[PDB]
Amino acid sequence: DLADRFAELERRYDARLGVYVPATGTTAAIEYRADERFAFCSTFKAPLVAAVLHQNPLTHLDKLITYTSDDIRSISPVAQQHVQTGMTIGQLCDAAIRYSDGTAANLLLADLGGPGGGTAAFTGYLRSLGDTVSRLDAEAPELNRDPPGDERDTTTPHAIALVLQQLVLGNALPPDKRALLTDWMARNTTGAKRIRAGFPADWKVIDKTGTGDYGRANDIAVVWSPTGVPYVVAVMSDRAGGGYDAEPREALLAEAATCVAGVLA
Repeated sequence: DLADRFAELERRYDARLGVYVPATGTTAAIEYRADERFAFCSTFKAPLVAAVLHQNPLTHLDKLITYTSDDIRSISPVAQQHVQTGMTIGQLCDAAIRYSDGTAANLLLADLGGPGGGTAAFTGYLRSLGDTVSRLDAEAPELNRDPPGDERDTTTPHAIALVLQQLVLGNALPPDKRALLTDWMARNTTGAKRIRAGFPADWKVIDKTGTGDYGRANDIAVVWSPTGVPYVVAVMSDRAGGGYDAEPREALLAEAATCVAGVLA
């Protein structure tokens, strides 16, 4: 009856909702529109940081990147304050994850190198983790703005969940680089009203949000039960029926997470 409750959420919030929680040794996968495409929005920033960590030695985190005011695009709570000084790769990773900083993301994409300002290389990184579905095609902010139906800049709840599973719980990264990525997601400042809000306080939650036009609101998380049992949770939503100006509904994400927690308890 989990499906009926996710469907009732779609009607309550006038939204399309996508959910995936991978199977574990004791629980079945939870899936709802898990194979439908949704815009990444900022959720891509979490595997982006993984890609940067993966392709360089740790000493690369201290390499300083300089940029100008013309480089500052989209939401940039952090980068604007370090134009004069530049920011290291490590600081950029911190900003991209914990504050969803779009200029930081663009600079990290450029750091991956190659055509499309790093987007082809980013998609290549996802392929190395077995994700054949997702693709990133534009940088911030254009990537939040593709029309419904465009496959560009999309993933599926299923695909992004399996990526996050390998990065945080699996062996995609060595322990030291894995801990840095985990720690930035643990100290995220943007997801209090989403997956975190849907889980009781005694469950640990690390996450990365995404927000966009056409009422787009996403959150991808790893959670741990009060006795330390981990699950990966991907929730994505949009409201295409309202057109470009449709409002994202964070509450819908929090309610879907509560339905999930009830099944995981």
